[PDB]
Amino acid sequence: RKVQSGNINAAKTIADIIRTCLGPKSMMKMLLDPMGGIVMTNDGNAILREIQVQHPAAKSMIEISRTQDEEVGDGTTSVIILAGEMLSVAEHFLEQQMHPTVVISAYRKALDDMISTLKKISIPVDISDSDMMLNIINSSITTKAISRWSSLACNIALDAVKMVQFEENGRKEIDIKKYARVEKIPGGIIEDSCVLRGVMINKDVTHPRMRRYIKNPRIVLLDSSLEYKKGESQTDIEITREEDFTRILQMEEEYIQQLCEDIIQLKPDVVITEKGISDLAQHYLMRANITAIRRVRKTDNNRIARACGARIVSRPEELREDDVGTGAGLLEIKKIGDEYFTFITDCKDPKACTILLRGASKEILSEVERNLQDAMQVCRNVLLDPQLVPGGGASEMAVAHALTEKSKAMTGVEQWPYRAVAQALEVIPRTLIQNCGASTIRLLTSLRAKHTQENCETWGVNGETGTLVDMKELGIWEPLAVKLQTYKTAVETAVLLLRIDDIVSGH
Amino acid sequence: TLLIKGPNKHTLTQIKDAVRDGLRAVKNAIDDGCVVPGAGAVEVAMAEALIKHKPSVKGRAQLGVQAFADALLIIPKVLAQNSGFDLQETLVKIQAEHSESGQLVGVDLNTGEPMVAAEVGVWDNYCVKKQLLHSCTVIATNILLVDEIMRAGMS
Amino acid sequence: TGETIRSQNVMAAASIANIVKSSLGPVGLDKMLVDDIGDVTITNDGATILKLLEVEHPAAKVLCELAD
Amino acid sequence: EVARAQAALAVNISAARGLQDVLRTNLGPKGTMKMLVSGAGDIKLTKDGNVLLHEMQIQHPTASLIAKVATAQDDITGDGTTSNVLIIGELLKQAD
Amino acid sequence: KFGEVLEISGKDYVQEVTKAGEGLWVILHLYKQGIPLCALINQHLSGLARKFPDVKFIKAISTTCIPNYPDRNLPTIFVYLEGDIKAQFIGPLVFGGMNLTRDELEWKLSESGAIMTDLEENPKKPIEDVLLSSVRRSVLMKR
Amino acid sequence: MLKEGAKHFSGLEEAVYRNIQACKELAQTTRTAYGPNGMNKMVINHLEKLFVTNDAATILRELEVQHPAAKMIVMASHMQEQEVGDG
Ligand SMILES: Nc1ncnc2c1ncn2[C@@H]1O[C@H](COP(=O)(O)OP(=O)(O)O)[C@@H](O)[C@H]1O
Ligand SMILES: Nc1ncnc2c1ncn2[C@@H]1O[C@H](COP(=O)(O)OP(=O)(O)O)[C@@H](O)[C@H]1O
Repeated sequence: RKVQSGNINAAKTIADIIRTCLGPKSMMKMLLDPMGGIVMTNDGNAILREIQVQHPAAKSMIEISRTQDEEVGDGTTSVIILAGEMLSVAEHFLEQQMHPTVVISAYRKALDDMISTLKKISIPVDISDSDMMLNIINSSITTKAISRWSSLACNIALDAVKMVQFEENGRKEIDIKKYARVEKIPGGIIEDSCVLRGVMINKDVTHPRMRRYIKNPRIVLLDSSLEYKKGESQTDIEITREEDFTRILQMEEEYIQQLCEDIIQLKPDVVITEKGISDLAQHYLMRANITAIRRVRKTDNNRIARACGARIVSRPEELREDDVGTGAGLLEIKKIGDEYFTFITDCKDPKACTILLRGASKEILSEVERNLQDAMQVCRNVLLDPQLVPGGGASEMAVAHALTEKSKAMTGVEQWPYRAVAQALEVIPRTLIQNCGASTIRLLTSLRAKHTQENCETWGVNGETGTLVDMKELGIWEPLAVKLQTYKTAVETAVLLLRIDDIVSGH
Repeated sequence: TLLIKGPNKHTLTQIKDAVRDGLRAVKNAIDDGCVVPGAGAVEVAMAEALIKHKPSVKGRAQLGVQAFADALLIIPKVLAQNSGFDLQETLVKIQAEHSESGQLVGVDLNTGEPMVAAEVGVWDNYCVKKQLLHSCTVIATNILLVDEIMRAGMS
Repeated sequence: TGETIRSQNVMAAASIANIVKSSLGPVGLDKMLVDDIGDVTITNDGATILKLLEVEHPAAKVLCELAD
Repeated sequence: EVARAQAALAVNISAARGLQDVLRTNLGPKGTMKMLVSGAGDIKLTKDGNVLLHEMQIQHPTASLIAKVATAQDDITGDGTTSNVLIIGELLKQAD
Repeated sequence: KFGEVLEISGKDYVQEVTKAGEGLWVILHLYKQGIPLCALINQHLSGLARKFPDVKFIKAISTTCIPNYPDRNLPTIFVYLEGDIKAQFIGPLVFGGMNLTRDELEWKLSESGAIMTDLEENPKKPIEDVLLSSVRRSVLMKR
Repeated sequence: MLKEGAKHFSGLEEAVYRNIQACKELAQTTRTAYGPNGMNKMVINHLEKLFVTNDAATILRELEVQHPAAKMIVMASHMQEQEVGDG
């Protein structure tokens, strides 16, 4: 029994790195470069990403933390600390007789009891009014950021969140990552950011000749199968001589005539094209009562695949009679600013609005981007479950007390690991007290003696002074799903690290 | 055009840098309308106001107030050391002169006697002292919060 | 020679057999395998361990061949 | 890999005291000038604070970072890079 | 004309300066046994050759060029054309350790500049400082 | 230690020592002349002819010094030579 010890040693070594980086009064780490550089930062994720280890358990924990940060976005630091504490309090004390069997059942029972206690303590909330949501967002975002234009940004983010939801059918699916981006354009007053349809068009449309103005037509986008290819599936035609180049014009004319005879009744406009631009064929194409655009990047592809819904397949002609393009859509090339902008309004797949902000340099861009990101993340974490829990260090004490009471009432045989895993939940209050700068023994004793009278479970420790205060007068609340996900991830990591036998090599 | 000549060496660049610093100081002294005296007559009054007339009564705050006030008397000591005199004698002389009179007493670089810098011609700026204090506070703040220094990184 | 290489083969067989010993039955621990690259595979099946394992001994090779 | 002590603050205070003791004899009109020569024997006389801090070979990374931070805040006012490291060093010594 | 990776000895390294035409950007990888970085580089090149068959990739065991070498000849890559050196690389510091996934192709496209497929984006870059960034932000806000 | 790289022996104590000893050693190889006397010195550089001179101008024009205190005087010497005749 030496592999588990070597695994928990590396686990505790990894966990004892970013332990003093929690709370408003956190420390700052510094990393030196081998060439002669030094960078100081207080971000645990940056230190975890810039680290290089060699143990498989450390890499697995890093991957788990990265997955937890990418899936949720809040609560990717205390998981490793809790896992290391549970390991050091369980395996480093209850493995002298070598019995790795009842520990898994004890962990499962403790997880079930913690889930039941956290579910039987939540309070309901209403989502009718908007002032309470804004107040909750402002209270949860007051961490380490500027305070000057946070109200307007949070209001715009809440409006975008309430407007981007449309995929409801019983499962409540919310997607804002690949469904709402950010646009930037300098010039003008900074007090005009709002929401708009948002079309990724800058300098892609090129009209050498002056034609008619676009008012409110019916644009029906097709596919991208008109480049430097050899045809459909045979090599009968190849772009090699000028005769083939001038026959390509007649071929495209015949193709557009076949398309018009097939399924052209709303008169589309521009079409997606990757290759194909000249000074003679483009004139004939424009004269053929059709237009074509080029210069398409990944952003335009994502926009036409999300908002419009354009797919990629080997089928340019003969499509569905009612595929895309259903509704009156205006496309006026406005001259506001200095670049060409399109405002495709009222078309297919609505509720896909983006933001419109006019700042200045790149600092304003970065700050509004991070503000929108954190506000949208907070709104998504809050709207996912209308249940709040008083954080700060009040629910963990009640959970530990309930677990101890259940263990004393059941009077079982495996009560020692249960008590060990129940008493290993007071790490966050101890760390907060240590970061505040006070006694970690007398304060803990007072908090333990206070959480046992009658109806007292909202008394936590202030993160700025170092005294016990009720949560009903401060205003520190956390969502419910985040704590459950954190506990489940910690339990799964402990189970995975506890079920490791021998390690060998292979192919 | 400010045409300058030199004896064909590298001191011409030094003279150009000196005249550029002088022009910058003149431009800084023309944008505002308030000029406070210098010659080490502002740190003494600041320390006397921070030590005596305490804003509040707290030992924890005083433990830092005393350290911040004791670090502002290094400029006159360094000036007296570089001028060629003592360090504590001139200091206590200036202290007694400021406690008996009550005016801005400067430092003399000729005889080491306490004199008034408001009648000779020594002047200074306004925003320069504020910027220096802000920079010193920013530097001294983000230093004591250093926990541990690990050896990692690749880029 | 003679009685030495036989003892060596017996020791090698015992060492290669004392690996899948703690994985018999439905109640067993997991085993991690590395391909000397960076990826790890966690499995508790005896067949998967015997199939994904490096060998260098002739007796062990013929034993793995007979098992397959 | 594993370090849980207070040697970082100690070496920081040591580097700050060294940087304060290195540059401290260039205050007042009665100071001493300095010379710099290394590239093809180019004699360059200087006495300023930013000009010296911008053209030096410091072997300590913390002192180099402190000098860079001090020089980055010199484009605000006229000349304020001098008479700054002494007060910072005194405050750091008092804090230590 | 080339899309596979083969093992050469010493004759190909000399005949490549005469067999190449129209400026063939050949690449040679010094493979070392017992290092996973070489295996990762080979696995990446196995896909990079199929992604762009307009160039040539070859691998050679670090034992031909200067056989009397200690442990300083670190495994790297060498890009050649007709007999000119275009800033060769050495050491794993330029790659980024064992955390390389999509930076080698970006560096190759930046060094070549002829088959750029809209890959002019900037890398992630190392972590920034908390003091210099704050100073720059304060300067931008004051002015 | 903090600024230099074990190249020069400069600090807060070499001023009243090396800056004077360098000039003393530079001037000690010059007091042998100055006056109507026969103290010829041979000069061997690149001509490979072995010629003896008496004036200090050709002696200083061939000697290569690697010290700033010794180089601070050759400039004044050249200035005096360009100004008036002797000296
Ligand atoms: N005003 C406050 N009063 C009490 N506790 C606070 C206060 N502000 C922050 N905290 C506590 O500090 C902790 C900060 O955690 P955080 O570092 O954000 O976790 P993560 O790094 O996983 O996002 C929170 O758990 C919260 O309970
Ligand atoms: N005429 C003067 N008489 C006495 N002290 C002076 C005089 N001019 C400047 N000082 C002193 O020099 C110090 C600043 O000198 P220095 O660091 O060289 O910056 P600056 O060149 O801007 O004066 C001030 O603290 C001031 O007390």
